[PDB]
Amino acid sequence: MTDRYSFSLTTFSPSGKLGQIDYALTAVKQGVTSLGIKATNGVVIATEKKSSSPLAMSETLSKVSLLTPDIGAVYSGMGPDYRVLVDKSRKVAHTSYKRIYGEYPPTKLLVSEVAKIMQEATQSGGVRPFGVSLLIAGHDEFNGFSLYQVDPSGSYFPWKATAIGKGSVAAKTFLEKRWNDELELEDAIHIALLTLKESVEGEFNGDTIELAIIGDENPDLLGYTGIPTDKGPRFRKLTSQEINDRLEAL
Amino acid sequence: GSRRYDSRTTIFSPEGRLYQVEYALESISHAGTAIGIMASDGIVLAAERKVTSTLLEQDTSTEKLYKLNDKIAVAVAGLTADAEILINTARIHAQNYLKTYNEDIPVEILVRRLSDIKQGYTQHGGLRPFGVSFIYAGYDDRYGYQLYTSNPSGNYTGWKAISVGANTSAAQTLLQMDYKDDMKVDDAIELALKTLSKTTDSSALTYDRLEFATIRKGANDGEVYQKIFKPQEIKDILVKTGIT
Amino acid sequence: QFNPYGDNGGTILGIAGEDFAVLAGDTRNITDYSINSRYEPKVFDCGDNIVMSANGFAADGDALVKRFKNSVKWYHFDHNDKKLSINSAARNIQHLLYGKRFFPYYVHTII
Amino acid sequence: NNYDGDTVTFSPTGRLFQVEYALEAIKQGSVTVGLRSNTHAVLVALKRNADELSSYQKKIIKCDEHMGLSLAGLAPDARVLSNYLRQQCNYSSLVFNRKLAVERAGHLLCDKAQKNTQSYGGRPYGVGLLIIGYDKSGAHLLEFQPSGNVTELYGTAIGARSQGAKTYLERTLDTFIKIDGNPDELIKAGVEAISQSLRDESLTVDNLSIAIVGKDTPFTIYDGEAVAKYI
Amino acid sequence: MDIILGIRVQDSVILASSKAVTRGISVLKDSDDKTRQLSPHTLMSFAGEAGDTVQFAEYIQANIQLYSIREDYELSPQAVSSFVRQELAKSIRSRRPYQVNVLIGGYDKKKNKPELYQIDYLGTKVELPYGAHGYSGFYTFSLLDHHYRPDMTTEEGLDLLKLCVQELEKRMPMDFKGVIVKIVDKDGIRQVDDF
Amino acid sequence: GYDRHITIFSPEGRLYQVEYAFKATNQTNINSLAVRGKDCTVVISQKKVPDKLLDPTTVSYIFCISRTIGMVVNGPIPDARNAALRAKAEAAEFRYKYGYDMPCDVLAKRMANLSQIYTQRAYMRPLGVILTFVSVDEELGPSIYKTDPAGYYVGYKATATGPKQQEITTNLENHFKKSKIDHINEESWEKVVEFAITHMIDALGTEFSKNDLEVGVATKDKFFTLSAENIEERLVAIAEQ
Amino acid sequence: DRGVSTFSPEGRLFQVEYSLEAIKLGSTAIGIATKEGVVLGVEKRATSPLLESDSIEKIVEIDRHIGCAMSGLTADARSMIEHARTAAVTHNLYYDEDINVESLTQSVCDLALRFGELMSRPFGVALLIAGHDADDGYQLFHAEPSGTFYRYNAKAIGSGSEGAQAELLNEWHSSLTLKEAELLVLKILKQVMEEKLDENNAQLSCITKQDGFKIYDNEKTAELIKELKEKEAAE
Amino acid sequence: TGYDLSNSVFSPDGRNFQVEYAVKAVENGTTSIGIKCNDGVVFAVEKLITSKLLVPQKNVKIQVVDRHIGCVYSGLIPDGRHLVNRGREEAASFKKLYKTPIPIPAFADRLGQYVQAHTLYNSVRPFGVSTIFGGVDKNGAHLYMLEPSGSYWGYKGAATGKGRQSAKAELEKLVDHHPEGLSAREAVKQAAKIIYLAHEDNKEKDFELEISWCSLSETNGLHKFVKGDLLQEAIDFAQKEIN
Amino acid sequence: GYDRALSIFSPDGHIFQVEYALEAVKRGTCAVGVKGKNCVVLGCERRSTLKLQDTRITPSKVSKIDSHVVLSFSGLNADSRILIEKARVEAQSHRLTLEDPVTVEYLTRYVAGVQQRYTQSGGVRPFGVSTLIAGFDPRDDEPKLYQTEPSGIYSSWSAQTIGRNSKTVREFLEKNYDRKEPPATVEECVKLTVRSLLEVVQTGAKNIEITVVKPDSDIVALSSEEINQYVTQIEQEKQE
Ligand SMILES: [Cl-]
Repeated sequence: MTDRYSFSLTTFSPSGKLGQIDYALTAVKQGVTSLGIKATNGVVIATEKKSSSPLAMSETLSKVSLLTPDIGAVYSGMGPDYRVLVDKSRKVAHTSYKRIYGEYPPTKLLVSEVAKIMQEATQSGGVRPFGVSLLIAGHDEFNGFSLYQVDPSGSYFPWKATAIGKGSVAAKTFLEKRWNDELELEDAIHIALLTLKESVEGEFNGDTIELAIIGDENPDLLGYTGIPTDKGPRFRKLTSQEINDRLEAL
Repeated sequence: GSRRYDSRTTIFSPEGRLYQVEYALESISHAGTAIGIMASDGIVLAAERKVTSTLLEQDTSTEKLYKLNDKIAVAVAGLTADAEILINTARIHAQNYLKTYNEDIPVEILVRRLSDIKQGYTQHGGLRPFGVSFIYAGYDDRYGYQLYTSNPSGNYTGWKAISVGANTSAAQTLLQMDYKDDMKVDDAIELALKTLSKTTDSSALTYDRLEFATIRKGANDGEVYQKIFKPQEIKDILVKTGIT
Repeated sequence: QFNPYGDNGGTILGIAGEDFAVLAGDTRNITDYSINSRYEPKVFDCGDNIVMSANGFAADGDALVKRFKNSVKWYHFDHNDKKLSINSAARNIQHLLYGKRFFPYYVHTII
Repeated sequence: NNYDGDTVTFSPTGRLFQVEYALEAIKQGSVTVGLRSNTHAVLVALKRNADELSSYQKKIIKCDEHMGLSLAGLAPDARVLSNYLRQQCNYSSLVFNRKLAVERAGHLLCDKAQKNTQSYGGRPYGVGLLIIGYDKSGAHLLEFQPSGNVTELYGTAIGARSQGAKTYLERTLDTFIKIDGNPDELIKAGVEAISQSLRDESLTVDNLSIAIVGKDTPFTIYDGEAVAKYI
Repeated sequence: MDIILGIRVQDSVILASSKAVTRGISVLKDSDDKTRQLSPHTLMSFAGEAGDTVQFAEYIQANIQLYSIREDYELSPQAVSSFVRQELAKSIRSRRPYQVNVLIGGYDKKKNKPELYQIDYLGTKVELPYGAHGYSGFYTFSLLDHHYRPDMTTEEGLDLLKLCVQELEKRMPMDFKGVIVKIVDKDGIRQVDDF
Repeated sequence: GYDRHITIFSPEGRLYQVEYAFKATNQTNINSLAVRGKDCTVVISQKKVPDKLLDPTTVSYIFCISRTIGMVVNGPIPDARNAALRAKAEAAEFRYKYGYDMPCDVLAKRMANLSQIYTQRAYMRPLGVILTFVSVDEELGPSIYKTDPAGYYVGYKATATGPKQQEITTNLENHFKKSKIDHINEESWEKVVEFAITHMIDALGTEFSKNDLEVGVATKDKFFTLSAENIEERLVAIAEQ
Repeated sequence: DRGVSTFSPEGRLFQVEYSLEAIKLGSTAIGIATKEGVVLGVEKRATSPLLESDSIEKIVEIDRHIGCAMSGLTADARSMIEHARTAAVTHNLYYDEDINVESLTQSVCDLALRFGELMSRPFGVALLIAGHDADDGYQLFHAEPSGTFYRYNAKAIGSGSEGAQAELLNEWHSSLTLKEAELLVLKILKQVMEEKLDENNAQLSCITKQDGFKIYDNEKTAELIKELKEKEAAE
Repeated sequence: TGYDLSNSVFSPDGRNFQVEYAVKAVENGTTSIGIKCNDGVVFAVEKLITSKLLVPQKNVKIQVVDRHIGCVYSGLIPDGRHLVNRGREEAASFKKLYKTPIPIPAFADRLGQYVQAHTLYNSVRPFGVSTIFGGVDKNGAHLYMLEPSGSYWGYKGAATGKGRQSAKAELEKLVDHHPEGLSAREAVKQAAKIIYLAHEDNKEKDFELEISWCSLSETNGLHKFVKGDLLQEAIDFAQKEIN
Repeated sequence: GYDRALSIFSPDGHIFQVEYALEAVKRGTCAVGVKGKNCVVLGCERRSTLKLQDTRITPSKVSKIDSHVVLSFSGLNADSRILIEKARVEAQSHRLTLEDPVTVEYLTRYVAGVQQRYTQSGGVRPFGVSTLIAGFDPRDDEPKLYQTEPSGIYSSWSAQTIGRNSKTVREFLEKNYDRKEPPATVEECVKLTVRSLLEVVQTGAKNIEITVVKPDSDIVALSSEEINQYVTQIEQEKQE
């Protein structure tokens, strides 16, 4: 018994390709479209909620996840792989940062830790790479707002705006025409909803769309008062009703 | 058992070559070119970003050029994720030396240890090698300014001027042509940019597809300064040499 | 606090002649001021014409004799039934005793 | 064919080929015989040399004062297994002051051999053993196969051409089982048994190996001039 | 063990170390050299627990010599002293700590300056113009506070050292059987034979 | 083609071992169904005992994981019992560590995470089972959560699993289109069990005796299975209407 | 590929059988046992004339009463010799006596099958172990990577073994003197060797009760070579 | 293909061919049965007499676990012994912690989980035995049969080996003809008959019969072997029925 | 831990991984050792497809193991660092316990033992390196030259070469080296070493390295001009 697979399952082919990483990116291509747009005073991340059955309650399945009070994540590819990555990402923000410095990590460094975890699945013994690409949006005092993409290889890139998954090629082109460096958060939400309608086929409402923002601090979502320096989470998930309000003036 | 699925990453070919090392070098030859040039009064590091998109955030970005300590930096060619694993090890190693001896680590010592780690992945453990080649640029009070390169085999060598990644064959011929020993930093800056401009697979070399850095003694008296160039500073240096 | 040692009394005596040797010992076994047994032998035939006694703390004495008897058995198994000479037995017993240098067998041994 | 790479693989008909190949090593081994009465148990073994300049490979090993075995196949594997038996017999004496029952000795060997047939990396033992002994329930003879199967018998034989002696003993069953209180006659029957497995070669003085254990007899081995009596 | 002293002057570092090895009521030896050369321009004297001292000294010597062969280069006195301090700082929280006190005298060839470091068994390092370990300091520090000048010659340093040994031979309870004196300068390490 | 033997990616980004574990799910040829009431959650499954020599009382694919949580399995019994023992242990540890009963959805996530690991780690095969967890959660109310060999999980208004699952699924969809609500608007669990059996009969097109079915019911503070006579009592009530 | 401890269909271990082929490629080693002593001789076989032949060490001391000769992948023998020496000295420490030659040989052979998936492969070298003890007198053993050892009156191993063994079958008798054995090893080595035998490319050694294990000088062997050539011409 | 070369690999059907191959080894073995009765269980097995040289009554195949459970198996005999050794360890630790002797359903799952574990990795081989076992606990009598996959159920009657179909048919008649129940002493007799009837599928070599039982009234809830007068009586009953 | 037996026997009795490691040595740059009456000289080829090199900082081909012993090699450069490091550590460890520096034979025996261990250990491949080890024993003036190879075998040589085209330079040394009269001086020994490399090298410019070891820790490396004088002198005598 015991894990006898102590050798790499991802290796270089004669042409120089890393097969399993390439094949993981192929799995991401098949995945449902998700996107992110960076505004001057915030960031928006969005995706379609592909329901597996109409008897399924799609509210119980969250594709957009809070990592820290100021950082959120969305994905394209394999859902189960994403779920465990969120668990690991939430924990590493504490163990390797909050428990040392008494504050949450800046976006770039949390992203860096998630990338490390995904790189190790590319080299360690007896494991396949993760079959997901992540989009991580967040804010921190000294860097402001930022948006990052993390690929199965472990590579990450900062973006003004981008899309991943099914119809990413068309969605990226749409975002290039609309993005400028003076966009206000509400303008970015509007463009996010427009871009997503192109890749969605069936119903397009607040129950089939999942959307969250990184914006102003929310004191009403803190849960307590009395400490002036603690002002609340910048991450907020838009409600089903809040989405439909914006779909009328579309 | 599991023998069936073992690639045997650390074996010899009948010709006495290491399959996985050779294939990793083949991977690196498709990565963006990076150039290092050593002058008498400093060192230049120049690298080409891999085909950029207009919506990429260029200023808050780092892909090619990384700081190891205040006196040493590296240019990367290969898988970035693999490189960051090695960079963090190198950063820690530098601090271990400083803690032990109360002196900044000599460049070669850091290069040797990082190269020794790479070597290990080719002899034991059954894991794939790191698909990365480094250009090391640094200063110490023994040898002064130094350029090194290491590759997946764990072999390292010293250089006056060198390139890694794509089109090294063409790049090396061009550097060999115009390099001379009494060269100054500002001349080396020009040579680095001119070489990338001629070897690039792109239509034209622009500020948004480059990372640039210098290591000079151009601080105030007998001390060394690392300058990682900002986007606007690359835009200016590209105009100053008349490439754009 | 638990004391792992005790004293079971008794005494032993060995004399050697030209073509013989004797190993004697009394048969009384005690703790404090009480008699445990009037006849409890502590001189043993260990094979290969070797007789042995380990006198002091009887639990350690019995353990040592038990281990040496076993050592003779394995000496035969490993070296083609060769007879264990008295000098070789002595050296072997040294290693048995010194092996517990930092938690000693509380006995005086004679063969 | 495609299912004989290791012990951990079953064939489509439910066979373990590595275990069967281990069984084959026994068939190439020199013949050895075992038989018993109600008072004694006897091993007889034909020893094999490399050439006329070499010694004759010893086939019989003592395990305790009351137990021992003979071997056919890979000799180093017999050394490992006999050593294990020596320890188990010994543990029983030191801890319980009890002579290990010949039946338990069989059960212990079965379970040690089995573990090597169900895990990756290992291999089956490549040797067969005939264990004789005298315990609290009288004389015994066991046959060990490296498949794990252990069997108690009145008499048997393993090795090359063992079928001749095995047939003979099957005929002689009623005679030799009642050779009680007579060692030399029980051996004579065993020496006649092993003679049914000889071809072109006959039993010489540095060729024959005999062992005996019984009611008032410790396990002892006879070689050289001590077996001249029986030729 | 017992007496080890050190004086840094203009151009050299001078180390003096007692020659006696005493166990019980017997002086077993009167010519013991309580020092090891770590590198051509670095010397270390030592005092403390029996066995521990030489074992530690030789362990450090091996490590510095290993470094020298690997890099084809000599570590600075500052670098060597920091390595030694860290080894003792590790040691103090081990199951059985090294009970050894050391002085390190070296000549930095890059700076062209003599350097003297005092390090105790806890790993407490200080750079000093003059140093001592054990009860010696209770006499020599005040003496050197009075007579020492920073610009002295090697000869002046030796006379200053004679004054210290004389005071110790007058007021110390134990017979330490004199000292072996060694000089560390630009030309390396040499021993004064007539002291 | 060793990429089909262990859980590594194929050129088209697929995991064949996971896909084949899904096909093992139907090896028993049994269909299961779960619905929610106002106060309860009912799960039913077919019970096929072909051999006359079997003790029918020991043939079951429904498991009591905790006092509050029940689980029905679609797939071979060895893997089914493996999953059940782990779930029981996990639910027990949760209560000891965190001081309250493990919710149905949290246990589902945990078992789904374990399943995910087998899809990523090579030495462990996936279990060829689909696990349906049911309870009346003290916060969320009546709950149905389902796990598969891919490591996927989600909550359901109602659900079905097995070879003829699609027929049962659409049958349930068509009812909830009509009723316009998320559950069975019924007071007693007895009638919710009756609804479940009625709609399984319609979708599968077969009649059931008392020994052809298996029923588990979750109410506030307990999950329990029904006896043959409890089901017979329920079958009689359907027939007399 | 396939497991390292795999059986062939004929009931043999692949890796053990393949290591036996490596030993057939090795240089010749011969041993002869007499009542006056045991002689060990080897072919040095230098790969080039520039190689200093006296650095070729294929005969080796284990203890004063035990010596050893090797053939095959000779680098593999170092840890076997290291184990043998430790076993011999350790036994003397534990029992204040000399260890029997057979017990030494059995200890070395215990290392042999300690390979698998312990070391990664069997040894690729065979050993001739020669010695003396009080119980069984002068002895010669052939130790293989299978874990098996045979006692021999005489034995040859290496490339010229099957031809040399057939010669040893005819020449050996139970009354050979030590001098007769020395000449016989030289004679048979000269027959199977490629290059012409002399004191530089062959080496002799012996073990006697009185003087223990001794490797002969090149001067001493040269005279035995001259004595051998003269005796063959003399009839 | 190649899906059948490694344990724990799913075929495109969703099958583990290595387990199915282990079942072939079980089908090759001798016949063994189990009969559940009024207040207990009865076990029996066929022992092929390969040669005259086999000592009668001295190669025992039925095994006891704890003091109240009996186990018999068909297939690779060593594999069965490994499973019983584990069963004994499992039963000992249960009694250690909980004081009471291990219940039969509890014991059944201990063996089941252990056998199932040997279908999870390619570094182990599945068990080459089907095991019939059972006994008496606080809730009465229980009979079980466990297969190489780890699958087990409770049984009124059970059979495995080369003559399993013959034995199954004979078991089904007893279940139909005795709805109220079979007595322990009757079940011993019937077990003998069924082994003799199942021997028709293995009739080259003649055989030796071996029976054991656990009964609340007849053996006081403990596992015992059937010997002497009760065994010969059961043999004679069987001999009368074949003629 | 990764366990795979990578070095195993083949049907014909060869260990292919060890034999393929020898091919890596054959690919490496040529290295030669020649010992005189009172010295040993180590010569090494450096390939000239690499211009723009920095020779101050680039790893030298001959390494000091201790102040009295040196090591050169042919094969994989990265592999050789691991052997050199282990050797240097053993050198200091020997001085510590024996209170005497290593003999050249002992240091060679250790390095060869390490190489052998990597031929029958699980999870590792053999070293793609053969070494020449030269020096003088403590308080001894007799020159020592040893050679090791991937299998683990080692031996002493009057003169030897390893690496690419080593068979050509071995041929040269076999007819030009007299055992009865080794190069009597330092000059004679360096010249014979340079001559032997000139059979294979190309230009005698920055392609040849020469290191001279004399008794009592007297080791020095020659510069370009010093070596170039030997090259110039040899060519003028050749035109005859
Ligand atoms: Cl989890």
